[PDB]
Amino acid sequence: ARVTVQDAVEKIGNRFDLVLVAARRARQMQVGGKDPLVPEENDKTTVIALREIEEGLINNQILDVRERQEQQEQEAAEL
Amino acid sequence: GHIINKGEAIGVIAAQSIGEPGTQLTMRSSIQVKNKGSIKLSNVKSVVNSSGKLVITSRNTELKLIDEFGRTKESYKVPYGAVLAK
Amino acid sequence: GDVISDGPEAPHDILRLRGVHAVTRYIVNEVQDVYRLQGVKINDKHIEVIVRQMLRKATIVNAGSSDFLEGEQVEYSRVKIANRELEANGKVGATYSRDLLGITKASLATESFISAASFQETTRVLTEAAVAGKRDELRGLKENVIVGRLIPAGTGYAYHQDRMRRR
Amino acid sequence: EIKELLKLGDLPTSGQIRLYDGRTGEQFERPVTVGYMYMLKLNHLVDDKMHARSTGSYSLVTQQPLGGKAQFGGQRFGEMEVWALEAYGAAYTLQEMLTVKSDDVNGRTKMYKNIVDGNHQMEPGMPESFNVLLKEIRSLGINIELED
Amino acid sequence: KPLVGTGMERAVAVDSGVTAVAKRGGVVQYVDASRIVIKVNEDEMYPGEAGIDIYNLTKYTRSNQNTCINQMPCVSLGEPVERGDVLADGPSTDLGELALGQNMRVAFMPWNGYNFEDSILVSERVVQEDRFTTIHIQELACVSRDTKLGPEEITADIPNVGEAALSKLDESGIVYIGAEVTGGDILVGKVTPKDSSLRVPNGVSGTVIDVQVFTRDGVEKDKRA
Amino acid sequence: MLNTCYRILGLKPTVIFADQIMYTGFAYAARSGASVGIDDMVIPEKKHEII
Amino acid sequence: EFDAIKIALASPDMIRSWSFGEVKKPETINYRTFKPERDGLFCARIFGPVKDYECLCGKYKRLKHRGVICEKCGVEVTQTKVRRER
Amino acid sequence: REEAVVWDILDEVIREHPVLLNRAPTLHRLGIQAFEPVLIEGKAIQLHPLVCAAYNADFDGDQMAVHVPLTLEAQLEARALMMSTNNILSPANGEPIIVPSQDVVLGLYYMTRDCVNAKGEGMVLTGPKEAERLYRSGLASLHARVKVRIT
Amino acid sequence: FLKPRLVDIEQVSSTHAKVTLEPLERGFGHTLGNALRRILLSSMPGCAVTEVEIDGVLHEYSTKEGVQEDILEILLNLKGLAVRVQGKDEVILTLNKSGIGPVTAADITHDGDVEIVKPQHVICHLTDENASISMRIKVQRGRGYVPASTRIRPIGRLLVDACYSPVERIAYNVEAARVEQRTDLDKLVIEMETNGTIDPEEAIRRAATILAEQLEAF
Amino acid sequence: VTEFLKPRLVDIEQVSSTHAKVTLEPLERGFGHTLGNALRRILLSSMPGCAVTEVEIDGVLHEYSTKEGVQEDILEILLNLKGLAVRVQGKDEVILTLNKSGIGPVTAADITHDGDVEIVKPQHVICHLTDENASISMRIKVQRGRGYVPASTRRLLVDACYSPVERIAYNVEAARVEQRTDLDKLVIEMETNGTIDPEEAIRRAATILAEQLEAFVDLE
RNA sequence: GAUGUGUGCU
Ligand SMILES: [Mg+2]
Ligand SMILES: [Zn+2]
Repeated sequence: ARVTVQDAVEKIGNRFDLVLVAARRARQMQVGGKDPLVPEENDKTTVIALREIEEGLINNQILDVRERQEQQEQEAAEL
Repeated sequence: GHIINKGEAIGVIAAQSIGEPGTQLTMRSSIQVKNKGSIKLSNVKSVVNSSGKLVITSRNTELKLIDEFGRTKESYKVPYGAVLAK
Repeated sequence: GDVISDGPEAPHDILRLRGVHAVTRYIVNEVQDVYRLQGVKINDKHIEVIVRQMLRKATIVNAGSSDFLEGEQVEYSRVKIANRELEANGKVGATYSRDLLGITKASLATESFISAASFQETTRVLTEAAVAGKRDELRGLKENVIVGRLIPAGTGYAYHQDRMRRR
Repeated sequence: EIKELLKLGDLPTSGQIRLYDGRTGEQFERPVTVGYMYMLKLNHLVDDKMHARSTGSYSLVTQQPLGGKAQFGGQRFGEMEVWALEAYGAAYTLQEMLTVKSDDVNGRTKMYKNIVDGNHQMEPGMPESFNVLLKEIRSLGINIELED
Repeated sequence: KPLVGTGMERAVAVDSGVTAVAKRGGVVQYVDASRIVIKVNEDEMYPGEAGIDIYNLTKYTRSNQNTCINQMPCVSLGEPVERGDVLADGPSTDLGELALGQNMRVAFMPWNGYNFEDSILVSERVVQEDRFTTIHIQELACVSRDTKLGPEEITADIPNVGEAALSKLDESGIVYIGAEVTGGDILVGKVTPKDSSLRVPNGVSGTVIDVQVFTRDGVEKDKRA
Repeated sequence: MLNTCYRILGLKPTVIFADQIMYTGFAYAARSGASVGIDDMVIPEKKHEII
Repeated sequence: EFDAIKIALASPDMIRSWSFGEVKKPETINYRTFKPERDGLFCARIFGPVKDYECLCGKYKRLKHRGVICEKCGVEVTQTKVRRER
Repeated sequence: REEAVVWDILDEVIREHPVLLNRAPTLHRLGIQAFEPVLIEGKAIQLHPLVCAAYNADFDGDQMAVHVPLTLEAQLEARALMMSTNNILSPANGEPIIVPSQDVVLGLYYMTRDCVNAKGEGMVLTGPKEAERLYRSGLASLHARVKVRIT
Repeated sequence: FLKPRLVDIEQVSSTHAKVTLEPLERGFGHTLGNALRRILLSSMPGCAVTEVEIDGVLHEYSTKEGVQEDILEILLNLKGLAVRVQGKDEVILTLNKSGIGPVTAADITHDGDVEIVKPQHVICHLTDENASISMRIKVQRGRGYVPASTRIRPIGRLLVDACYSPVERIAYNVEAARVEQRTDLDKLVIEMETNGTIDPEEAIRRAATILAEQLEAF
Repeated sequence: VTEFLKPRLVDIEQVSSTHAKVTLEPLERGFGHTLGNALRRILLSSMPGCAVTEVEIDGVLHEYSTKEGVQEDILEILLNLKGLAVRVQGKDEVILTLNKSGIGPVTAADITHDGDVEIVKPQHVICHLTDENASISMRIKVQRGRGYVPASTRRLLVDACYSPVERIAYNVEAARVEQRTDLDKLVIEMETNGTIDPEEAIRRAATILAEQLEAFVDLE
């Protein structure tokens, strides 16, 4: 459940980068196979992503680090 | 309630704000000092008259009523050739 | 700047005699008088913004070590950056006299012939743009809407900055 | 005379009676004005004004949705609503309002397929009404073109 | 009628013409839902061809705004009328007296914010009593033009349709007068030599009350026509 | 009151407080029957004399 | 895909460069079997095919011929959307 | 054919998907705000009372226009930028724009007001809850003058 | 606590009556009175005309040579018919009538398991010496208001909006009772006004049955 | 036509005990308010219990006075006693005493037991003292009654609040069965004074309401 | 589809 995005804006302090970060994360959960980092309560992908940004455990740096790590992992498994 | 976020259209939220109240606007002596305090004359150019009081000889003169603290509380415009009471 | 007659001043005399802060103070206090009379609250940031956009051109007084004409009405930002790179060297810059144009002449006289052409007087703008062989860099909010890409204002700001730093 | 006529009935001359709440059964703690007003039913019906559209037919020369309710047409995101989306900063809502659900014919069907494929992502192009403008300017004696 | 009028209703609703007003006084001789017959007082009959005068009321017919203009008699059998007094009421008049709406019992009070700005909170008895129910007729058209590859006829032979579609059309192809149709149903069957049948627009219900065919000359007829 | 809730307690308490104000003003405005009649526009006893 | 828009006058050679043909007869669709004329303000030869992936004379009807200019009327079998670009 | 299953499927494609609600002259930017939909029986777009001020919308017959943000960034913009919750100050001045008006204030005024006599004008209550328990029972007048014990 | 009991049913008219419940503890007059008022106004079981078949009539926007009323006005007068079918919950009355004069409800050839409670109820006026209506009025039992445009075939059957509800007005009053040595005991006078097709005592007993059956959740 | 949507308690969501919040759905159309308001009117003002009816303090004989060394005023000690939620066994009325002295708070755990008379809140504060010589003592007569009985109607008198429900407030909202357009959904939010649990006082109120509808129920 | 006219609504 989500009504106000004030906490998520305090975490990613721009509200215009909040949109882009949460959109990246939600398209991960939706198109990609990645699963939520927080127990979904029958929320859509956007609200799950916003709720993750609020609980602290995702932002632009975290997303980029995960992406680079998993790219390197896939390349290593490629042999 | 914070400083403006880098990268956001202020030229549009400025014109919208100056133009939304457009539908609310229409389309179609002596100096009575009011409160307690001192008096200051901005750009004084005056001379004492034979009546004992002062007459001002500069059009840009302003009469400021200052509160006892030191802040300006009133401001009037005094014409050319106006006799003061104090 | 002191009065040699009486009457209401035109905010070009205020501009060129009493300065730029004098004319912003004038325009702000006047339009705010008009609003405040009807009990409308509008912060002054907005009127200072529109005033800033009314002071964009600048006539040249003397060229100096620069390459502008004498009475050419160049934009103020071009003058500012050119002189700031000349004083970075040893040369001597150019002296300018701020202009002040209404919101209808400061829009037709901007640097993109697509903004202007989509605002007003389309034929009068496409003619001068055609003979001057002009060139539009696609940089405001209206040209990116006309064309159809992201405006460079909100999230399009991040996008456009990435795209610009890619060149 | 109105009060005399109320007395000729047996109603309170103040025109106000004491109403009870229908669903909690207690008084409105004031006498309220009850009477008989002659009401009219203006013919601005609502089932003559409710309209919705996801996809329909699109115009011919400028490939935009058609207008009005008879033609299964779409609302006009006017010129003044663009400024309200620019003000908010919503640069993606605006792009999809003037590209995907509107002119750009090649990236307008890719969006239909993406949407009924589980994907929500736009491959936007150039509004086919800008090319109409380029052709109508280039059909004056004016060479207008795109650089690189 | 309005309980609180102005007295200018019996003029506005008589001088506008919707109502069927007596021409010569007399006694009502026969009153039907769709005609009145006045036997004129002999004090007002001409020397020759004394007779009576007949008023054919305008039954359910369509106004420009797609509403029902429909006269109904306000007199009864065997009852005297004098000159210039209404015999039949028009649309939105009551006993020859303008009546645009209904008299409903209002209470001026806030009610849980359902009449917040200018809104109105109507009871359910106002819609049970069917008192603001209005009637609205609408004509749909279907023209048979002689295109290329040969003209287009109105036959019922429609390809690529279920039988539920052709169930309401008669043999001639046009719908049955009285068929409760809904959105999408076939009203007229028209064929394109390669199908441009006339169908009910989306979401508009109805009951077909009048089918109406025109034909130029040399085109023989159809039994329906 | 709303403008001071916003500045002391932030945005979420104010968005929850605005709906509460709404429901509880609606309830107690309906519950009062605060109508309007003709005997409420009371003409002064001194209007005839002044005029 | 593109980063600027340049406007200028148009030289007669450039106007010939844009054009895909020449228009010499002031006659639109022939008010008959509705096919564009030879060299009128509509023309299948100059501007493009009227029906998608079909010549005008009726010698080709499929995509497999895409790109071949017909011989009877010179209407290169191609999309019909090129009548809004040529 | 609107089977009974293209509902809650629909009540789920609607769950947390905002829709924009625009009113005809969009004079300022508060004239487009994104609300979360609640499916209602009818043909009228029910519109919360506290946003009417911003919209400049009475209910004497004016119409609104719903738009649907399709893509994913458009939903996060309609939620993080345009959501009618995020707009409780006006961009034209630091003044509020969610201001209760005209019935929420006649109610809050009739309630919070005193009459110099009432059903119970002396009694010393023991908290707000007892005040409600007394008003609802008809033992005290909403305008009484009591001594409450509040924390 | 004490308990209320139906001590008096003063049937003042054929339609409206007054039941009385006493004794009622303090503060219960209003509880029971308003629960019963809302349940009577909302959920009582009635019968209503639902489909009509007039002989030579195809749609309701037409007229019949001989009758003084459109078929729409006939449909409204039927929609206001008060009938009390007794055993079934769907019956078909058959009205046959010919000759000048009104057509009251008495001209319905009704069965044993049907009771027309208001026989003076006009339906339509025949104004010709040889004009005759023959209609088949289909009455059935239900609840609440169920319009013709919400239910669920030939081009004869006309549909009327059915208002299956016998009570028209319910009022209730609470006033102190005379118990030999006790005060603060109330008495509830439920002054109801049906249309005739239900019994006051049975109305109150159905209301209380519905209320208690809803309370049976706990 | 006699079958109604019979509801069932969807959930009994309980905030800190004695603050439960029941929701029952899908209740028939318009039954939200009949049921909610019947239960509210019963729970609020017609429901049995014990409460401190009156009290006499040794060294004061008038509501507007002050016993020396006691922090509160007698006008506030009477308030602190009004909230004393107490359960009494088969006796109809009993008397308790509050002999105590010493600097500190006087809490309900300082009353003489009296056997079966049980105090639900031993942490309830009654008065504060300020001297090692300050000694307070009072005889509180607690009594059984129905509902709420003020003192203006009736040796300092205390407004006797006999019933347990501190605050009941239902709120009906819209809910839908598979297709039926708009039904009700009763949402009751009850607090009690600890002497009874909410999900039990709701059942006691429903029992009270049902027993009234037994002389004229159809037994169907 | 374009244009015009008219009405109406904000
Ligand atoms: Mg309006
Ligand atoms: Zn060919």
